[PDB]
Amino acid sequence: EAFGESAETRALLGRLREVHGGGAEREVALERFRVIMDKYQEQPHLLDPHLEWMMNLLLDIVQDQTSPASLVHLAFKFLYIITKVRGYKTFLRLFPHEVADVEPVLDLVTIQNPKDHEAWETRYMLLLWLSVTCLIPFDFSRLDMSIMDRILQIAESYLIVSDKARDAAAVLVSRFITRPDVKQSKMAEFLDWSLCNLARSSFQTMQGVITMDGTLQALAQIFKHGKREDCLPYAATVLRCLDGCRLPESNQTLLRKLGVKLVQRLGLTFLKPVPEGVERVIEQLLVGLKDKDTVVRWSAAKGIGRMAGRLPRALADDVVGSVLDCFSFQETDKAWHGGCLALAELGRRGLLLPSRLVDVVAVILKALTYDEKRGACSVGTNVRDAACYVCWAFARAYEPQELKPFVTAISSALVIAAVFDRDINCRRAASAAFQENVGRQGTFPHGIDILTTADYFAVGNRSNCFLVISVFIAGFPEYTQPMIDHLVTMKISHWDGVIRELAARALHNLAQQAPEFSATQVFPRLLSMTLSPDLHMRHGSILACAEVAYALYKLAAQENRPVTDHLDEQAVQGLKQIHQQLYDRQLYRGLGGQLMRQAVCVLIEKLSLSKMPFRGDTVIDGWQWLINDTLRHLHLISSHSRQQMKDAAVSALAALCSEYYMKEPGEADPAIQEELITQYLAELRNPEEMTRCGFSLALGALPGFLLKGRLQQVLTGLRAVTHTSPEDVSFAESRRDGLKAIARICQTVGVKAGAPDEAVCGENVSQIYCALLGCMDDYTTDSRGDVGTWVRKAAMTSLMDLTLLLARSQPELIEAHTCERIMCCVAQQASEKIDRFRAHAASVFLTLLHFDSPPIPHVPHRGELEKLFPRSDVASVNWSAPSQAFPRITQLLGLPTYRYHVLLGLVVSLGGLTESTIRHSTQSLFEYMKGIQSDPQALGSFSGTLLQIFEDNLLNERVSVPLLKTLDHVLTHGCFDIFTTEEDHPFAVKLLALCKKEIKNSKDIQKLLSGIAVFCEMVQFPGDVRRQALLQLCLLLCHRFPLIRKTTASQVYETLLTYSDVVGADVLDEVVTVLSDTAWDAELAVVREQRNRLCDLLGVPRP
Amino acid sequence: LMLKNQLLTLKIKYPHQLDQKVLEKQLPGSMTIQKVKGLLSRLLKVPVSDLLLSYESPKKPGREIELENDLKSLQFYSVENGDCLLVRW
Amino acid sequence: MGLLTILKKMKQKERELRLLMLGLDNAGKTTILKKFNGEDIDTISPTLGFNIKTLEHRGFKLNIWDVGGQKSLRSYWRNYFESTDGLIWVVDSADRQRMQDCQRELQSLLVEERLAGATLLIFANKQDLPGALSSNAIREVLELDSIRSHHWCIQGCSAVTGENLLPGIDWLLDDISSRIFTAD
Amino acid sequence: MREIVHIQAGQCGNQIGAKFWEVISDEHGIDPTGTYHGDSDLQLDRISVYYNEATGGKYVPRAILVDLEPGTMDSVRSGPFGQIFRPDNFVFGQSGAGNNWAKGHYTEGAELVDSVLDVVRKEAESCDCLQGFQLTHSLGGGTGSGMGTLLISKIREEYPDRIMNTFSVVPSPKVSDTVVEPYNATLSVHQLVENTDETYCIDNEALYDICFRTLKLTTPTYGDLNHLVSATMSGVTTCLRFPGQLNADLRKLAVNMVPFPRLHFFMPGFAPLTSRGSQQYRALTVPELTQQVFDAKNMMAACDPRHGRYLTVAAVFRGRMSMKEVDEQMLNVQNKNSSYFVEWIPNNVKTAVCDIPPRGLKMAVTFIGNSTAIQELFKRISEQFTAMFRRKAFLHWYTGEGMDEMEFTEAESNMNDLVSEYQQYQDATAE
Ligand SMILES: Nc1nc2c(ncn2[C@@H]2O[C@H](COP(=O)(O)OP(=O)(O)OP(=O)(O)O)[C@@H](O)[C@H]2O)c(=O)[nH]1
Ligand SMILES: Nc1nc2c(ncn2[C@@H]2O[C@H](COP(=O)(O)OP(=O)(O)OP(=O)(O)O)[C@@H](O)[C@H]2O)c(=O)[nH]1
Ligand SMILES: [Mg+2]
Ligand SMILES: [Mg+2]
Repeated sequence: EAFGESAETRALLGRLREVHGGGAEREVALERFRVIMDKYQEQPHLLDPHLEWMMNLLLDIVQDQTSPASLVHLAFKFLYIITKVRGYKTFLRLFPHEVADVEPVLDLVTIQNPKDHEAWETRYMLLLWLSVTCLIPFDFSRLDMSIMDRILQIAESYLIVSDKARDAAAVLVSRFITRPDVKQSKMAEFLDWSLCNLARSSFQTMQGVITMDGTLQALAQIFKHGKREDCLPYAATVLRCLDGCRLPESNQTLLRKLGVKLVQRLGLTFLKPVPEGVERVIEQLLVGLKDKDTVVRWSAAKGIGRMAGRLPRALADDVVGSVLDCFSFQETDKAWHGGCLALAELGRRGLLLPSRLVDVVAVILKALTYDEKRGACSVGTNVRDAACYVCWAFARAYEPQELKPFVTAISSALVIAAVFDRDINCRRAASAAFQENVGRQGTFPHGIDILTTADYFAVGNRSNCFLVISVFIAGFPEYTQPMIDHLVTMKISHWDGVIRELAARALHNLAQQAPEFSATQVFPRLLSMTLSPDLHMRHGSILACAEVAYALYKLAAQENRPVTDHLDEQAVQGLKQIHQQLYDRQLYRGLGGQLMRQAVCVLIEKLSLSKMPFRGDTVIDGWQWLINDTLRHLHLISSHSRQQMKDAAVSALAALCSEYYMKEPGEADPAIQEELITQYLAELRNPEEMTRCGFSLALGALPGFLLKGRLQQVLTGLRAVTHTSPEDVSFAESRRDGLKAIARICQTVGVKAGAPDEAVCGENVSQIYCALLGCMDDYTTDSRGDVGTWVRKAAMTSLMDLTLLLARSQPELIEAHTCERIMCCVAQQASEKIDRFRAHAASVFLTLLHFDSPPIPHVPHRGELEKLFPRSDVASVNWSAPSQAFPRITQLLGLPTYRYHVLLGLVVSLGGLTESTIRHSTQSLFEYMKGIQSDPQALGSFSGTLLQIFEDNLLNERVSVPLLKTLDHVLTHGCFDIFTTEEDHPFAVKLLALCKKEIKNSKDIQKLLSGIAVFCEMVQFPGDVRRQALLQLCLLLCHRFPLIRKTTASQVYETLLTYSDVVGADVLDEVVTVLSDTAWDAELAVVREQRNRLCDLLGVPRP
Repeated sequence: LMLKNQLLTLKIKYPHQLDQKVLEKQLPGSMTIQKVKGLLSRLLKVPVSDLLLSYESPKKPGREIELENDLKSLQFYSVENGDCLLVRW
Repeated sequence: MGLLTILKKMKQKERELRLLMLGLDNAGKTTILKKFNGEDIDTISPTLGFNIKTLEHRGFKLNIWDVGGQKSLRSYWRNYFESTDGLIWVVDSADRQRMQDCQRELQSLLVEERLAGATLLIFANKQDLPGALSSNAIREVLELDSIRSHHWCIQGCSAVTGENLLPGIDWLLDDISSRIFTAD
Repeated sequence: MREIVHIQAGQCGNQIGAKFWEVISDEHGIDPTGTYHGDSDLQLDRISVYYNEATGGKYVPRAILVDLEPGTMDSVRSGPFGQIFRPDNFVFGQSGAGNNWAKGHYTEGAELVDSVLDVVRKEAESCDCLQGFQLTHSLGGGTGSGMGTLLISKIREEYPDRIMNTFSVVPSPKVSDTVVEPYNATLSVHQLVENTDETYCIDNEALYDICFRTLKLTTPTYGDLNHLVSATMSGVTTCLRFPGQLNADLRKLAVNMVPFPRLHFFMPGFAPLTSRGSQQYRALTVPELTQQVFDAKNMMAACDPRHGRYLTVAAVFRGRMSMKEVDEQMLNVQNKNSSYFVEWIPNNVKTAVCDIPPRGLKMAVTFIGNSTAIQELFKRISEQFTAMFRRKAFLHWYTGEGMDEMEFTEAESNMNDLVSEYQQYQDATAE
């Protein structure tokens, strides 16, 4: 990458004098400059070679003797932007530094007003420029109020401001007093002034706090950029005065930070490159280490490290001991973080002694996994980051010969932290520390193998760190038992279900590498941990026990062995008392019990897939009772976790019925089969909707061998339960789940001729298709909304689930009329307005039309459909987008077969409620009609089908108002121009007759306005149609709604101004004058005379 | 209030055809852009699909704001009385 | 605050590097500095002040600070010993009437506490001038073996032809890069 | 005494926050110094909800200024009401996400959130009856939106039983030029639909159109768009900072205007559209204001409430008018037979009156609705997001940094489900 905005920025800088004149262009130029210069805020070094000329174009204008104030202000603003983008420390070196630029910049700073919050940037960069010019080797006496006095006054004026000029003033003070001739003249006075300001300021006053911050920053900068043999005499009094400021007991973070900086600089100055006062600073830093803010603790650790880097060995050992003392259990996380930061700062320089490694290492073992649940969320992320930083610094702190014994306690600690953590920053820090340790020492086992897999990018994905990377790292013997131990003693006892599931899946994936360890030392503990008071622990103890059992069953399945080959009689015995010791402790009660409902369920499916020896025991009955209780009391569960629990229970019941419930191959116990279906179908009439849905899903998930001899009963039950009964009209989810169960049954039973009461055949498919077609038509509505759509989709997925079945087995059963109706319904659904449902219908149609195994028989217009829907234009076509769906779906109207349902479905999106959808549908309709606007046959057929759809959908407000709006939009465009030639046209008289009865006695302003617009647009047709339209308009003008009257008058005026042949020459002017001088929203008594006169003028009869 | 306190008197122009003169028409304020487009199509015998309308007020000479959405009204675009209406096709 | 923020700052500080080239007037400091970057050396006037030159060599962004060698300026060189990683000392070989003085200024610089931790680099200029004491002869007149607290390495060069300048640059960049990983 | 902790993120967020703070300080009798110089008792009534009493009877804003670039922080600190703010609440770095949401949510965001949480807790401790948090940011960058979503997720793990307001600002291709902007306006929605109670959408395309057409400005700027956002914010927080018959604070306002848990995107408005220059304008009436506030031209979002069903509506008046008049006018507006009958105005429309009017005007009204028309805006971003997600061009910057395809697919599915629910509720009717 390089500076691409070279010429652009050059031109923007050159065009400056002709921009500051106004205010709008100036703001635009400033915004453009900021947007161009902020792009290099992450890689500012790119501006290094292009920073020499740019500045040269911004300073020459400032030094001009004929430049206005606005120009120099804009130049200073641009300079401040460049400085706050690159860096003042790396940008002030290029500024002028001769002895002839000291009075032009010092005297220039005396022309600025500290109370001008508009041109304030000028008062900031200039102090920095003065500090820059103060670096000349010449003296000030040769140039001569003096310059030093003015500089000191300016510094003692900007150090007490709450604007950004405080930092520049402090920098100038630090760069000025630290001069040869300025040290032995102006220094003690400034120190006394700062001491007085510190002893005269407060933390409660807003001005006092600013003054304290400024003076503290000035003192810190002076001590940092000052001499050691000159600041020591006054350091004693400075520390004595600072001790009384009571900064530690203040409510300000900046004040405490500056105090810590000033006290660690004083301590550093006291020592040489132990005198009195060092212990004071040491104890002050040790006390400040326990701060709440992160910056204060970081500064304290940095100061402690810098002090230890110059003190004797005994002092360093004492400091290390004091830092380690801040790790007891009684301390807080802040103290641990401070201690870790101090240890890292000490190890970065190499000051810790080997004798301490016996303890510090231990402190790390408890620091890389700090997790203390504090209410909702836990803490310890910053602690883990500090521990990772300490481990990274240890790579260079000690030597490999000294860390050798701690190579498995540091290489296994880094591996567990960089793979099984919850934050990405901590994992990345651990990975960086591991890489640094491998590159420096290189003693960890398989360092390159861990660095190649766990890369900087691969570690970001947490889901991958618990499956691919975890197993790859655990493949070695040195990471097999510790990983599982940590997962069982930490990750499994988390406070988040997602973390628990991730840890369970990781343990499952890792068990394949150590079957023995995961069945002799891991199972006994997790089997006993399921009886703890905690719920999440028991939830993570049931999940861990279910995953290990599944893994052992799979491992056995490889050797054609059982899962008991790994689990002893004590394991299976304890895995059979899980659902019994919960029911005994009423654990399933409460919302906490809902967690145990999602746990035991997972334990029923897994154990049901391993073929455990539980057939013929009370445990099966207990599991069945628990599943029934969970499926019945579904209304007592939150809607969030309602579908997941239902699906889990259904899967568990299916697995149980497929495994345990099986007397002989291809048969089942008649008693249990008769007992189940009985209640399963009796509960399908449960007034509760959740129970009905659960029982329907349970019935739909039963195997095929259990449905033998009783399939017709379940079929008729599911057919009778999915109906719009008068008592259950708003039961959409019930019918949805019933259709889903019917589809699942039809898919699982398959096809078999001569077997109606066992599988699907020609004696029930006709009753299955009829019910599907009946359930398809559903447009229920309630306060919630158009929930009926939720069922419609479920119908589509069913029609396909069966079409692909019979087509693959006995395709002759698929009739022609049934397939035609199904295709028409699919087209109508695809012609809808909703994006999701439209896309689903389009996908279903593309899958039904692009099935070739065998193709499905009887598809109206197969070749035309295939030509209009190529195979390549399937994934690229975005059916969800109306723009990429309407012009591609409107083409179906050309086919005679796909002309009624397609038009009926398109009428709702043409006259819908969305602005984007209506526009796209209208554009598509116009584009489609432009191609069939010449041949009268096409227009006649379109008018006929539209009239039929409107006449078969009258007073169904769902379709009357959309159809009227579509008619109005089509008439406004003028798609019936050829019909306007002859008088009394068939489509011009039928539509008029329909519209009058449709809005007749209407109390809706929504359908009244549509009818008024239709009547106003229908006036183009000459003959009796125009007379009837005018009569109806004059009749409805006297409505009881002033809004309707005024809207009708406006529409009449519009349609009269549009069509000129509607009224004569000497009558149109009078009609317009009458309409313009009349109140169509006042008392109807006066409007009656105007209406009568208008009727007499236009010839409309007088009712 | 009398159906004459809403009509906005606008003068129509034809940059493409300069031979035509100027016509000043009073159009309702709440008249949708689709109705105006249909009226212009029926008048100039130009299809509605090939029409582009723009409004330009006298207070801001040189400006030309396009009218894309056809469902909105003239009052939505801040069309005051005495604004020029340019038509392009 | 972690490794994602601390390592990003340490890598940038290691790339940058500062070098303070001190010496008496008529030695050849400005000429050598101009020859390093490759510029004209036909007109070089006395530097009445101080100049900064940013260069890029082997990826090491260097900032050479050239200060005048006048006596009046000797009382102000203390304002350039901040974060100084190296000290270049140019010694005139074709002038034996002032070599001893060059030793004096060389003894006080090493005594400074701020200049500690740096590396000394002596350059015997004007070795193309007849009567220019060799680098072996200059190695004893300035007492180089006596120094021990700081590193050093004499290497004669020339400001005209520009030879032995870059050879000494690599040795200087390698000595600082050897201790940049761990100071102690 | 319910206190409110204000938070700012991003350049635009900090700008609008400072503008709103200055506006309210200029209307509650508070001067830059931080001393109260008023002429009424309606100002220091709910002033503890937006300020804290310090030594000397001074009132201090409870705003936390957070960013990743120091330029904006310094510009806001050196402004008119900069010294009144707490310098100890100015959190900011030197890099910045860089317009990338991954770098502003994971790379640099997590490094500064640890310190921002300390200031958040310190500010929430002084609050007697904590009411929640109100963030002000945008949805067109990486720093602002990323840090906002991170703080919201952190405030939902530390302050779960607390109100969370988000005055997000949707970007516009008209104002910005970056190509990844749609992404920043997509993933954030996932976080703003799952970790939020109220979300006042502020379209940057509607404001630009209003400035170009209504105000008739030659070249609208960010100061013209920040004058409108500040006015909308001041009008929305009218009942929260002043008494009245409508005593709905943050929580009560969410309990009275959030009819659904997931659907809670509002569409504020402002009838008296005042420019950034002058503010003198004729004193409008009650019916005129009620008719002009419901117009789509006076809306902050690029949506038409007429094309959609209304959920909850609220109107707050601030001028020399009566609440009796406000109720007589409302009753007339909802009667077909009356001459003053208009549409797009259901019966569920609350009413309120403010004794203290806005600066520069004598009579004003602020409308806050929740019609389904807001969905039209979401789709406007979908066509700009998925169109690129199918190619996965700039997805590497997010994947290699932390994100994954799973998060993008989940966000897309959530947006699709929200759009479907909106379209379904659009046709909600019961009899
Ligand atoms: N013959 C010869 N002359 C040289 C050589 N190097 C420098 N000179 C000349 O020595 C004179 C002084 O060189 P400068 O570089 O200006 O001196 P300086 O040591 O920087 O002195 P100050 O300006 O006092 O700091 C000039 O005439 C140079 O051209 C060299 O290698 N050979
Ligand atoms: N209305 C309005 N939008 C603004 C303003 N400033 C910036 N924006 C918009 O903010 C969006 C994102 O830019 P910023 O908010 O400045 O970015 P940030 O949040 O600081 O993020 P980074 O660039 O990653 O540092 C863009 O769409 C801008 O148009 C403003 O003053 N007003
Ligand atoms: Mg020189
Ligand atoms: Mg930014």
